[PDB]
Amino acid sequence: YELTQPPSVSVAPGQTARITCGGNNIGSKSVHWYQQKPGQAPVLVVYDDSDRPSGIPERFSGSNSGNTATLTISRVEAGDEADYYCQVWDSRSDRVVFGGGTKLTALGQPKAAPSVTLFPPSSEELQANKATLVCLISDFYPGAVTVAWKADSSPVKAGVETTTPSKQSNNKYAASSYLSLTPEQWKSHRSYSCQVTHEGSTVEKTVAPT
Amino acid sequence: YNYLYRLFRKSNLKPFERDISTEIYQAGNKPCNGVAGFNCYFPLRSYSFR
Amino acid sequence: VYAWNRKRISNCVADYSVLYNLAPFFTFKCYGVSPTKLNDLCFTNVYADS
Amino acid sequence: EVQLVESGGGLVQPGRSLRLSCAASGFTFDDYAIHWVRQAPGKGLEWVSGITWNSGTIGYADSVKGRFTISRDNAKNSLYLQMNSLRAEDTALYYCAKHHQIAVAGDAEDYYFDYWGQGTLVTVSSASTKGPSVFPLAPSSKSTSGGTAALGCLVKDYFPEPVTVSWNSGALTSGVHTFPAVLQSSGLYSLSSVVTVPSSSLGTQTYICNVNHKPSNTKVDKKVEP
Repeated sequence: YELTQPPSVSVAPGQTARITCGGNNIGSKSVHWYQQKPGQAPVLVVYDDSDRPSGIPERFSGSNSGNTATLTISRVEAGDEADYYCQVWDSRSDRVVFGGGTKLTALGQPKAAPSVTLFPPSSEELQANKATLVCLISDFYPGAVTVAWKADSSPVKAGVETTTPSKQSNNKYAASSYLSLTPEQWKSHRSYSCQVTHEGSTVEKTVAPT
Repeated sequence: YNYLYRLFRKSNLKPFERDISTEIYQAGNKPCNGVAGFNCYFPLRSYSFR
Repeated sequence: VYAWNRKRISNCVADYSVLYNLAPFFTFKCYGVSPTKLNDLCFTNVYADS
Repeated sequence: EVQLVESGGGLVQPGRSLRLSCAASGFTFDDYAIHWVRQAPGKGLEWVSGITWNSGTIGYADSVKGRFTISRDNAKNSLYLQMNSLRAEDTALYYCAKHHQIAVAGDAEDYYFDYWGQGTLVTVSSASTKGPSVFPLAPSSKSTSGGTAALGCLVKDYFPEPVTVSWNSGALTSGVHTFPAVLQSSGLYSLSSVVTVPSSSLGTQTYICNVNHKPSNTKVDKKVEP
C-alpha cells in the first residue's frame, strides 16, 4: 500500500489542526496513529477512531470517512509539537505500510533570545595539537541562525567549520560552532572571540587575551 | 506384512481366544464401512523389524 | 521447522475430541498411545511443538 | 513497568552479518507480539519484521526479504534478529515495539504498537571506529550571576554515535544541555554538555564526565579542574 500525508501543517494555538491520511480503497481496515517527540520515544494516541489508550486526554480524536482518516487535536499547545504517523495493516501484502509523518508546529509563539557561551581550551592539551575550540549557543525559538566567527578580531571563515542545523530540545532550537583553524597558538593577540548573528540583534562574547 | 499387530479393539480378548480379523474398525459414530475414516481403519499395525 | 514454540499446559481438563473437527485429509498417527484410550491415562505436562 | 532492553549495534563493513536482541521485562512473554521497525534519521520510520505471541513470522518488507531472519525465544524471553548482507541503505534506528492486544486465536489480522524502546544505531559504512577524546573544559572565573559559570566535556574523534553520558553514577537528571553531534566534513563527530555548576565551595559534583562508547569501549575517568 501507499499512504499520502501532508509534508508540514502549521496552525496557531487557538484552533484545531487537520492531519489527514488517505489511500485508494481504505474504508474498512483499521487505522492507528502514533506521536513521536523529537529525541524521545514514540507514544500511542487515539487509534481505530473509536477508542483511546490509557493516559491520552479527550483532546485527541480520530475520524474515518470513506477514504480519509483525520486526526483532530483539540486545544493545541506548544508542548504538542511532535511527529504524527498513521499506520495501516494492508492484509493484501502482509506488511506494515508507514508514511512520511507531518511535523506539527504551533505558529505564533513568543520569541527567545539565545545566549552565547565561550569555553576556552583546556589546560592539559597545550602540549599537544588538538585545536578544538567551541562556541555554544543557548535555546531559542527562532531557528535558522548563522554563527559568524571573529577570529583574531577579523572575519575568518576559510577554515574548516561545522555549521550544525538547529536541533530539537524541549521544544527549543540549539546548535554549536567549531572553528579552530589556528596553528594551535591561539593566544596570539587581539582577543580571539566569538559572535552570533540572529534575526534582529546580534550577540558577542570575548575571552581573556592570553 | 507377515507380522501383524492389531490396534485398539472393542472386543477385549478373553483368555485363549482366537482373534483372526482383518476388516475395518468402527470409531463409534462414524460410517466407516470399509473406507478409512477417522479413528477407524485397518488396525493391523505391522511391527517392523529394523 | 527449527524454531518451534513449546507451550506449557497446567492443571486443566483437555478434551481430545475437537482435533478431528477441522478440514479433512489429516493424519492422526499415535505412538505408544491410542486415541480411544487417550483419556484414561493421567499426564502431568503436555508440550505442543508446532 | 515495561523494560524492552535492546542490545546489538555498531560500525560494520558492508556485506557482514550481525545479531540484534530485544529482551522483555515486566510482562509475560507468551501472549504479546513484538516487532522490529527501523527509523531513518529525519526520514520517517520503516517496518522491518515482527513475530506474534507464539513462534510465528508475520512477514517482511519488499527490500529485506532473504537477508534478515527474526526468531523468538520463550525460554529466555527474547526476540533476536540476524542481519546479513548489509548495504549503505540500512543505517537506521531499529526500534523494538510491543503489541497492545493479547492476540486471541480467532480474530482479524490487525497488529499495532503499544510500547516503544530506545533503538540502537547500526551504521554500515567503510569507515573505522575511532577512540573518543575527553577534555576537561576550564570553568573560567567569569562570575556575574549566580550560576553563570559552567563546565563540560569535549568528546570528539568518533565515527559512531552511541552517546551515553553519566556524571557520578547515572543520576543528577537536572537541567543539562547535551548538544547534538555534527559531522565536521571528515566523518567524525563532537559532543558537548553544559551543567549548572554553582559557586565552587567544596559542595559541588566530582567533575567527572564518563562517556560510554560500545564500538570503542574505553573507561575514561579523568577529572575536571579549574
